[PDB]
Parts: sequence; C-alpha cells; structure tokens
Amino acid sequence: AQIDRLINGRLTSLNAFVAQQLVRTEAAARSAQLAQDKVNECVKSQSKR
Amino acid sequence: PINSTGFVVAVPTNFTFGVTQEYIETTIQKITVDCKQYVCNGFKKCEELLTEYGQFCSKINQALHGANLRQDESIANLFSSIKTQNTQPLQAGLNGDFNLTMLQIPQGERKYRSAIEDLLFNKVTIADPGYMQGYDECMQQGDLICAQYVAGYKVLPPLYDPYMEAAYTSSLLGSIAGASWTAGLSSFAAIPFAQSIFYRLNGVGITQQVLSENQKIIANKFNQALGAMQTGFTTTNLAFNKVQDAVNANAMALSKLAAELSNTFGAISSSISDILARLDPPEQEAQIDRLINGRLTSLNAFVAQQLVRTEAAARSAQLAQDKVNECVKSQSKRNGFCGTGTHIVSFAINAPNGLYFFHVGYQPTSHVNATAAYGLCNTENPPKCIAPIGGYFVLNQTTSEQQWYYTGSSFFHPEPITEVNSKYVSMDVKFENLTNKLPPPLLSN
Amino acid sequence: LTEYGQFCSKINQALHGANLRQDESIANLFSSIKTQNTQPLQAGLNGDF
Amino acid sequence: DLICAQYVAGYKVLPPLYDPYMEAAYTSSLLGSIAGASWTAGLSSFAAIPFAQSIFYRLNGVGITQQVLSENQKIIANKFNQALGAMQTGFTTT
Amino acid sequence: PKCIAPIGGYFVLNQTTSEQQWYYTGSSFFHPEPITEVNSKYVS
Amino acid sequence: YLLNFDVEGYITKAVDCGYDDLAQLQCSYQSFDVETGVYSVSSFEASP
Amino acid sequence: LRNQRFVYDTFDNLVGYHSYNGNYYCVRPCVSVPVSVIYDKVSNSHATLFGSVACSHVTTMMSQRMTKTPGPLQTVVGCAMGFINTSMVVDECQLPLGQSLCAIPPNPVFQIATLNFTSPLTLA
Ligand SMILES: *[C@@H]1O[C@H](CO)[C@@H](O[C@@H]2O[C@H](CO)[C@@H](O[C@@H]3O[C@H](CO[C@H]4O[C@H](CO)[C@@H](O)[C@H](O[C@H]5O[C@H](CO)[C@@H](O)[C@H](O)[C@@H]5O[C@H]5O[C@H](CO)[C@@H](O)[C@H](O)[C@@H]5O)[C@@H]4O)[C@@H](O)[C@H](O[C@H]4O[C@H](CO)[C@@H](O)[C@H](O)[C@@H]4O[C@@H]4O[C@H](CO)[C@@H](O)[C@H](O)[C@H]4NC(C)=O)[C@@H]3O)[C@H](O)[C@H]2NC(C)=O)[C@H](O)[C@H]1NC(C)=O
Ligand SMILES: *[C@@H]1O[C@H](CO)[C@@H](O[C@@H]2O[C@H](CO)[C@@H](O)[C@H](O)[C@H]2NC(C)=O)[C@H](O)[C@H]1NC(C)=O
Ligand SMILES: *[C@@H]1O[C@H](CO)[C@@H](O[C@@H]2O[C@H](CO)[C@@H](O)[C@H](O)[C@H]2NC(C)=O)[C@H](O)[C@H]1NC(C)=O
Ligand SMILES: *[C@@H]1O[C@H](CO)[C@@H](O[C@@H]2O[C@H](CO)[C@@H](O)[C@H](O)[C@H]2NC(C)=O)[C@H](O)[C@H]1NC(C)=O
Ligand SMILES: *[C@@H]1O[C@H](CO)[C@@H](O[C@@H]2O[C@H](CO)[C@@H](O)[C@H](O)[C@H]2NC(C)=O)[C@H](O)[C@H]1NC(C)=O
Ligand SMILES: *[C@@H]1O[C@H](CO)[C@@H](O[C@@H]2O[C@H](CO)[C@@H](O)[C@H](O)[C@H]2NC(C)=O)[C@H](O)[C@H]1NC(C)=O
Ligand SMILES: *[C@@H]1O[C@H](CO)[C@@H](O[C@@H]2O[C@H](CO)[C@@H](O)[C@H](O)[C@H]2NC(C)=O)[C@H](O)[C@H]1NC(C)=O
Ligand SMILES: *[C@@H]1O[C@H](CO)[C@@H](O)[C@H](O)[C@H]1NC(C)=O
Repeated sequence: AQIDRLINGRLTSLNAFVAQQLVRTEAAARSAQLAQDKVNECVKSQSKR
Repeated sequence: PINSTGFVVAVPTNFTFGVTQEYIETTIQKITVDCKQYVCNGFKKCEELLTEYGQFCSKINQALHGANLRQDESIANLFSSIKTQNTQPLQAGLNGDFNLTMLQIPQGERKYRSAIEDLLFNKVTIADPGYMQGYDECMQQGDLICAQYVAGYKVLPPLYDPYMEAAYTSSLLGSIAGASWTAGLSSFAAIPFAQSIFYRLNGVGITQQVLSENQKIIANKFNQALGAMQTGFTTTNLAFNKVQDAVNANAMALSKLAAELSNTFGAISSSISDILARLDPPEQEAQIDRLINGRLTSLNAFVAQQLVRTEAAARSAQLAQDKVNECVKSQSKRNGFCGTGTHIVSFAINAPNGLYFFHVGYQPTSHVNATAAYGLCNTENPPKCIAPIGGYFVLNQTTSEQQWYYTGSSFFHPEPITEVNSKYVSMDVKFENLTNKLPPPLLSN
Repeated sequence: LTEYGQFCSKINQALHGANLRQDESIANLFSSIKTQNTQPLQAGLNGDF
Repeated sequence: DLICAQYVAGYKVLPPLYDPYMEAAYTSSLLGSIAGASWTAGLSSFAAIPFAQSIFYRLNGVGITQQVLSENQKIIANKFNQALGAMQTGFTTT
Repeated sequence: PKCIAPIGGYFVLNQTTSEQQWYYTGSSFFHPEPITEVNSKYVS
Repeated sequence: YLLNFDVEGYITKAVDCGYDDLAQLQCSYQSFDVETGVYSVSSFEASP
Repeated sequence: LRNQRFVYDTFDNLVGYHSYNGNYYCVRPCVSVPVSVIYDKVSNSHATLFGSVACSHVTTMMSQRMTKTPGPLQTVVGCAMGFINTSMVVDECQLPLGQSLCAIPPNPVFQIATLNFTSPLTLA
C-alpha cells in the first residue's frame, strides 16, 4: 500500500510534466515562425512598416 | 562584384512555376462530457457518494460549454466574408489557355468537393462520428466513436455542413481575377482570369514584349505546375504531415479520455460492480471514493487541455484569415509570406480541421551574368541623367563607347531605352558619362 | 507497476511526438540556406563601414 | 547537478538537430544576403552591389537627397561605425 | 504608336448603360473627367 | 430540489429537478434564470 | 475459441460470450443516449434534441417524467422534439444546432431552418 502511494503520485506528476512540455513546444514553434518573418522583412530587405 | 564601373547582376533566362503547399488549422473537435455518467457509470451507490462533490461536476460541464461556444464564434467570424465578397463567374475547364479543372466543383445531387479536395481527403483516415444516427449503428455491434455512449462523452457536430464549406472555397476562387493598378478596394472589375495573370506577371518585372512572345509557353508551364499537385500528398511533404498530425491530436484526446476509466487509482478494481460484489461497508465506500477522486482530478486535467487547444485553434484561424486576404484575394509583395520565389497567385481548398493553400511562384531556372550601369548621363554643361524604372540598364552581351539597353528585372531581354522605361534623376558620380550613341531621353536636340 | 503498463508507454510516446515536431520546425527554418543567393563580403572595412 | 541527475532520476537531455557549425553557416548566409538592389519590382534577380553603395541607396529612399549624401559620406560612415561599436558593451540587466 | 494607361483609376465612357469619347475617373467614385497628363502615363 | 430563499429566510419557490429537461438545466446551473442557448444535460437513465 | 467461453479485449473487459445454446453474443456495457436542451429566455420555452438517435429508439425508450404536440422529427443531427419542419431559410440565428441547422424560437413550438449565405454582387 505504501509503495502504491508513490506509484500513483509519480505517475500523476509525470502526466503534468508532459502537458507542460507539449505547451512549451507549441509556443516555441510559433515563435520560430515569427523569427522567420523578422528575418525576411528586416534582414533580407528594408522595412517600410 | 566587379572592380569596374557599374555592377554585375544575374538576370533569369528561363523559368518555371513553383508550388509551395501550406496547411493552417482552424478548429478542433468539440467534446462534451456528462460528468456523473463518466465518474459513476450509472451505479446508484456511487452516485450517492458523488453528491458531496456536486459543485465540481457542474463546473466541468460549464467550462466545456464555454469553450465550444467560443470556437463557434471564431468559426462564424471566418466564414462571414461570403456575404461581403464580390465574385466573377469562371468558365468550366479552360480560362484562356489556363486549365482550372482540378480546382472547380464538377457539374442528381450536386457535389461539394473539387477533384483535388477529393484526392486530399481520400489519403486521410478519419473516423465517422455519426451525427445523424450513430447510436443505432453502434447498437448493431460487431471504437472511439462507439465509446461515446459507454464512457459518457459526446462529439458535437460542427457549425456548418460541407456544402457551406464548398460555398466558402467557391467564393475564394471567384475573387482572384481583377484589376492591379488601382489604389483603393471599392471597385470591382470583371477582368478574365488569363488577363489578370498576365497583369500580375508584368508587375514583377517581365516586360510586355516578352509576355506577348511567350503566351502559350507560359500557359503550358502553369498547367504543368497545377497538374502535379494531384500526385504530391505523401509522407515527405510537411503540410500533409501537419494535416495527419491535426487528425491524430483529435483522436488521442478521446483515447486518453477512455483509457483513464481503467485506472484503479490503488483500489482493488477499476470496476464498481466488482467492488460492490467483493467488499462490504465501510470498506466498500472507501474503495469507491478512491475512484471518485481519481476520475474527478483526471477530468480537470482534460478540461484544462481542451481550453488550451481551443485558444490555439482560434489564433490559427486568425492567421488563416490573414493568409486568405494577403495571398488569395491579392498578389503579395512580401518576401516569404506567400510561398517561395516571386508570388503570382494562390488557391485555397478545404482540408480536415482547416485550410490547405497552394502558393504559385515564379521560379527562375537559368541566369546570365549581365553588365549593368547605376545610371546614365550626358555631357551638357548642366548634365541630364536617367535611371531605369523597374529594371536595369545593361549591355547586350552574355559575357569606351558602349550601346546601353533596358531589360525587365525578371527576364533578360534587352530593349531600347525610352521615356517609358526611364526617369530623370539627380547627378551621381557613379553614373556612366556618355559621348556617343545617346538614348533619346538624353538628346539635347 | 505492471498493472499500470499502458500509462508509462503513453507518456513516452507523447514526449517522442513533441520532440519530433520540434525537429521538423527547426529544419524548416534552416532550409533557406539552400535557396539564398549570397555575395562575399570583405574582411574588416567595406568601403568605410 | 541537474546534468548529472539525468542518470539517477531516469531522464535524458537529447542533443539538438544541428551543431554550432551549421548555425554559423546560417548566420553567414544572412550576412551575405543584405547587399543588393532597391529599385526593382520582383525577387528573381540578384545584383552584386557592394555593401556601402547599398546603404547609400537605402538612405536615399527614406528622404535624404543625393547632394546631402555626397557631402556627408565620411560622417555617415563614422556615425554608423560608432553605433556598431557600442553593441559590444551593452548586454546587461537593464 | 503612342499609348497611354490610367493612373489610379479607369478610362471609361460617360454612360450608365465606332468612335467613342473616352474619359477618366477615380477608382472609388464615378465622376468622368477629361484625360490629361495628370491622370495618365505612357506605356508600351 | 432547487430551493430559493428570501432575505428573511423563507423558501419562496422551488424546482423539481427530475420533472423535465429544463428543470435539470436549472438545477445544474443552481439558478432559476438561465441564458438563451443550447445545452447538454444528463443522459437518459439506463438501469438493468 | 468457443471452448474458452469468454472473449475479452485489451483492457480485460468482457466483450463476448459463447452460450450453451450454440450462439455467440457480443457484450457491451450499458449505454445512455445524449440529450440537449434548446432554451429561449425571452419566451421562456424549450425543446429537446436527441443527437445521433433515430426517432424510433427514442419513441420506444420513453415508454421504459414529461418526456416519457408535433411528433418527433428526424434531422441530420438526430431526433428533435417540439419542432415543426419549416422550409425556412436564414442568414443568421441565435440557436445553432450544427450541420447548418438552427432553431427559430416562438415569437411570444420551435421552428427548424437552414443557414444559407449569398454573394453580394456577381458580375459577368
Ligand atoms: C441551404 O443550406 C442547406 C444546408 O447546407 C442545404 O441543404 C443541404 O443540401 C444538400 C444537397 O441537397 C443535402 O445533401 C444530401 O443529404 C442526403 C442526406 O444525408 C444524410 O443522410 C445520409 C445517409 O442517408 C448520411 O450519409 C449523411 O451524412 C454523411 O454525409 C454528410 C455530408 O453529406 C456528412 O456531413 C456526415 O458526417 C456524413 O458523413 C459520412 O458519410 C459520408 C458519405 O459516405 C462520408 O463522405 C463522410 O466522410 C462520413 O463518413 C447525412 O446524415 C444525402 O443522402 C445526399 O447524398 C447524395 O448527394 C451527395 C452529394 O452529391 C453524394 O455524395 C451522395 O453519394 C448522394 O448522391 C446521390 O444523390 C442523389 C440525389 O439524392 C441520389 O439520387 C443518388 O442515388 C445518390 N447516389 C450516390 C452516388 O450516392 C446529400 O448529401 C443536405 O442534406 C442538405 N442539408 C440539410 C437539408 O440540412 C440547402 O440545399 C441549401 N439551399 C440552397 C438553395 O443552396
Ligand atoms: C527552358 O527550360 C525548358 C526545360 O528544360 C527547356 O525545354 C526543353 O528544351 C529541350 C531542348 O533544349 C527539349 O529537348 C525539351 O523537350 C524541352 N522540354 C520541355 C519543352 O518541357 C526550354 O528549351 C528552355 N528554354 C530556353 C533555354 O530558352
Ligand atoms: C485539364 O486537366 C485535367 C486534369 O487535371 C484534364 O482532365 C483529365 O483528362 C484525362 C484525359 O482525358 C481523363 O482521363 C481524366 O479523367 C480527366 N480528369 C478530370 C476530368 O478530372 C482535362 O482534360 C484538361 N483539360 C484540357 C482541355 O486540357
Ligand atoms: C541582342 O543581341 C542578340 C544576339 O546576342 C541579338 O539577337 C539576334 O538578333 C537578330 C536580329 O533580330 C536575329 O536575326 C538573330 O537570330 C538573333 N540571335 C539570337 C541568338 O537570338 C538581338 O537582336 C540583340 N538585341 C538588340 C540589338 O536589341
Ligand atoms: C562622370 O564624369 C564626372 C565628371 O564630369 C565624374 O565626376 C568626378 O568623379 C570623381 C570620382 O570618380 C570625383 O572625385 C570628382 O569630384 C567628380 N567630379 C565632378 C565634377 O563631380 C564621374 O565620376 C564620372 N562617372 C563615371 C566615370 O562613372
Ligand atoms: C457626363 O454625362 C452627364 C450626363 O449623363 C453630364 O451631366 C450633365 O452635364 C450638364 C452640363 O454640366 C448639366 O447641365 C446636367 O445637369 C448634367 N446632368 C446630370 C444628370 O448631372 C456630364 O456633364 C458629362 N460629363 C462630361 C461630358 O464630362
Ligand atoms: C422540410 O420539408 C421539406 C419539404 O417541404 C424537406 O425537403 C425534401 O427532402 C427530401 C429528402 O431529402 C428531398 O428528396 C426533397 O427534394 C426535399 N424537398 C425540397 C423542396 O427541398 C426537408 O428535408 C424538410 N426538412 C427537415 C425534415 O428538416
Ligand atoms: C450590372 O451587371 C450585373 C450583371 O453582370 C447586373 O446584375 C447588375 O444589376 C448591373 N448593374 C447595373 C447598375 O445595371
């Protein structure tokens, strides 16, 4: 019973870690798209915006 | 760069039309949960214990209801432009020499998908949610879809049916052709598709003489580029992979929801019927309480994840609206935003959970190194100086007094320098000083 | 833990999917090296710059 | 500590897809795509105009006339060099 | 030949319905006006 | 039952939650006043 | 295998049974039909939609408190109660039901209408 407490707690905690990593990965992909836009607009040309 | 006066520029001598493909999500699958059925599976003894947790189930239901409402508003906002978009009817098949058959709805009950949309949907495996009569079909027993009625969650139908989606993508196809030289957005010119394409090509630096000499060649290259989209949906392409990923995220949400009902949470069983059969009060109620608490915490996690996904999809739908407005309903001058190479025209079709774009670009294949001048001046006492408009001043070679010509910046074809392709500018020490063979704009007589 | 066998595999597979998606996103950003024309610069001063 | 805890706790930091030499290749590709023409419509041609001339074309396009630019060449270059040199000392808490 | 194209507008006939009398209008409001060097440019 | 208490403490009105689908919606929201909408409610009971 | 008598799935739930009468039976846990409620505050009236259910099963299940004047109506999203089929057409509505359907509340029974959007100007 004591070991089962640790098993259940650690599995729930890993589920939370996985959800957080999914969120962060999606955000980073969006930010990479923004970086590509900035390169194309400000580095490879002159901006009028 | 060259050490001499002027500069060297690589100017295309041949070209092809390139297609860049891009997928943009606009929705997720909408899910509602009957909390009491999910937690207690219809056993009266469990339900009696759950009444001490009555507030939490209602909060779960209300959160899901709010999220689905917000998605309905977002999707309504995207489709609303059908009511304000002027359109011009196209011709079936060939428009001029351009073959648009794959993108049009063929002309019993009317169809709601073009040929290319049919090819895309046939390569994706999507389960049928059975909006009309799926309950009876699942009664005819013989998985995630039929698990709705066991676990106590329901897939809700989307706001619009496929005929409205076809109406939207036909509205997009009818808003491509039009004028190019006008300032505002208030007028609507009924210029046929082929003429519109030739205006778009002239604006990125291909002169009128070149276009008149290469009409059929250009149409054939365009038709070749359109015809190859049919055979491309595959594992290699990133956009198609994104389509499959959207579908898989939808399926994984449901599968994780159903799998959690097999978690014992440290009880003797995950089945309430077994617990009632094997134990007696008060040990019985403690075991059931373990399942109640575990399942409520799991539902809280599911609700949080769905909120996050819904917000992300609404942002992505805004991006899709921006792409439609910038790349489909006009020609883009932005480097890299509407495909690769110089943007000519874009088309949009329906796809699972969003929109699928084909960005058609002008892509050179061979170049020549041309010798160019920053500008040209005469030797009058006050000098007169000219600079090219939308092109280059070049010598007629593919390798003193020199004979200077003009070419458009997107295709090497030397032409005489006239007031049509040149303008007067202030003097610059980089400009060539000309004594003989002055072009007419520089002539003092 | 063998009575919780399904949940560990799901955790591992979720993390694998997220890392795969990031690899695709970073590949997309770097790919323009293969299609970008360049001009060599001079070491140090370019004109007076 | 957190690095050595990988092998105790049972998690692993995976290496990134590209090594630093590929990142340097990317940022050198960016530095080699700045100089070029300004007055042309499309994106299909590539002119090998030196960096200084490109800068002076960019200045002329935001409203500084040719006479001003010819009279102030060295001053403009010195101001540019001063602005570049101060990035070195800026990375800070502010 | 010498050829012209409109600047920020259209070359139109003065009708709301051979040799024809062509005018210029701005693209956002119909008001035919004489064609001059202010509203036209030379083209190929 | 859904019970409404006035300031003095008396019960002035009530809703029988199991009478019809609208009564169930009201009991789920713990309110006599619900907004216009389309709502999912408790499924039809299946007992052996 | 008939001689093993019980068929199970990957979660160790019973899904089939070989009877001594010679027949095989698929087994499923007890299921519940979805219910949705359409409510208009202004008129204080309501109607119901059983999503994914054909009208016959709901007609039978009621015999098994008020749910148990127009008859049930079949739509592309399930069986509807308290609604009259209206060949009506709208371009906006308050109570969508999915698949381009929505409910028209009674001006103080519900009406079912479809959503159809039209282009403003077509120029040949
Ligand atoms: C104003 O707006 C309204 C609302 O938009 C418009 O009303 C709609 O008008 C259309 C066109 O008339 C109606 O479409 C017909 O609907 C029939 C009934 O469909 C239901 O029942 C089906 C079973 O009987 C069921 O399969 C179907 O649901 C599936 O399909 C829909 C999409 O149609 C999906 O949304 C569902 O999820 C579901 O999908 C699953 O099955 C699909 C099919 O296998 C898969 O593709 C999918 O992936 C899923 O797996 C729904 O519940 C339907 O029978 C009609 O079908 C015929 O026509 C279509 C389109 O051409 C063909 O694809 C079919 O094969 C079939 O073809 C032939 O039809 C003729 C004539 O009936 C027949 O003689 C011939 O024998 C058939 N032969 C063949 C080859 O099969 C058709 O889809 C739609 O129901 C209306 N919606 C309403 C009333 O709410 C209205 O017109 C607008 N007004 C104006 C003026 O514009
Ligand atoms: C532009 O490129 C195309 C494709 O390479 C060239 O077309 C081919 O030309 C060769 C002869 O040089 C023929 O044998 C092939 O059959 C052509 N392929 C086709 C038509 O698809 C075309 O000649 C090039 N144009 C130039 C160089 O001006
Ligand atoms: C335009 O292209 C389409 C294909 O994209 C051509 O249609 C195909 O033609 C072949 C040969 O006749 C048929 O086997 C296919 O079934 C057709 N596909 C369809 C109809 O989707 C079409 O003929 C082309 N049009 C012209 C005039 O070139
Ligand atoms: C530019 O140079 C080319 C040759 O490199 C000229 O092309 C020739 O023009 C004559 C006269 O029209 C033709 O008979 C030849 O067949 C052309 N040769 C080729 C390879 O095309 C071209 O006319 C020159 N353009 C000018 C002077 O404006
Ligand atoms: C064209 O001729 C003018 C002189 O009429 C040249 O101008 C001189 O250019 C040098 C730099 O090359 C300056 O140092 C002189 O001050 C300029 N003189 C004047 C009067 O402005 C010009 O460089 C020539 N352009 C060429 C050969 O490309
Ligand atoms: C274009 O046509 C309209 C008529 O359709 C002309 O309008 C008339 O112009 C005369 C002279 O100014 C006025 O007396 C009338 O009252 C006008 N009628 C209307 C209905 O406004 C207009 O002048 C023409 N424009 C030209 C020739 O440039
Ligand atoms: C509302 O009533 C109309 C008839 O007045 C129904 O439309 C018919 O539906 C059948 C079956 O799909 C078609 O074969 C007929 O052609 C349709 N007639 C017309 C005029 O469209 C319609 O389906 C009804 N709507 C419901 C029951 O929700
Ligand atoms: C213009 O033409 C369209 C048909 O192309 C017609 O529907 C419309 O009523 C016409 N408008 C006027 C002002 O006559």
